[PDB]
Amino acid sequence: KNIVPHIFKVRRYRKIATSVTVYRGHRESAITNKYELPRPVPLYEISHMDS
Amino acid sequence: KNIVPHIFKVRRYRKIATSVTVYRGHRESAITNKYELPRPVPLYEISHMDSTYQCFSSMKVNVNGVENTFTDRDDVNTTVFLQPVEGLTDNIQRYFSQPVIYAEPGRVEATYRVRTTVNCEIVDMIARSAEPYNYFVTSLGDTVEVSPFCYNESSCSTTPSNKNGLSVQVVLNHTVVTYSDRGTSPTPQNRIFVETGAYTLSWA
Repeated sequence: KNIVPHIFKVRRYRKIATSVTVYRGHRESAITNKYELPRPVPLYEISHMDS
Repeated sequence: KNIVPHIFKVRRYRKIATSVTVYRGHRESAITNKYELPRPVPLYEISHMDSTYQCFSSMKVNVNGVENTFTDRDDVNTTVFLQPVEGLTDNIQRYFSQPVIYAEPGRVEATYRVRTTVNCEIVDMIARSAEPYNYFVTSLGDTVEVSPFCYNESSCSTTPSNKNGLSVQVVLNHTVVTYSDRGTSPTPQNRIFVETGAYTLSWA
């Protein structure tokens, strides 16, 4: 009874949105990073981009 | 054929910078915590800090965008006494710089406060390696893909640090203070250091 797991390839698409908020006082660095919320790719629009 | 994994000890150094911004409305609490970026140590000054083991430089000035000092208004090369703290673990005598949360004034401000602090962290841990001894892991959970045996009648390490996203440094007669809590006078032995993306590992 073979036990080698089935293997294959896959392609994944992701959408990431992020912001930067660093100007505290006069000007600061890395004061507060945004939520960096990721989102799924658009249906058939990313496919058009994939096309 | 023996299967007991090779065991040894390791010492790690880290630099952490964090800020507290809580004065929302008039005065708020825990409005927004900073990124709390952990960073490696500058080796040379760190070695001097390691040699002192009771005086590590504060006010780290370092960032990918532009090196900026983050501290409680201190200087880059001035040192503070590391605090040997207790803990519930028989594998660590943790060593702290600035072991307290940032100032957090919480005064009457429109947006928030801007108080910030850094922290030099010196830790001792235990590392386990497999039979081939080409890579190993630490008790703290951090993983590294380098051979524990290197530059000791063996290849793959030298004094100049150069590797793919990694550093390979060997120091002869380094003579680590070997006791941060109570400075000692040990032998000047060799040692090897690696600077990671966020910290620095060290072992004999």
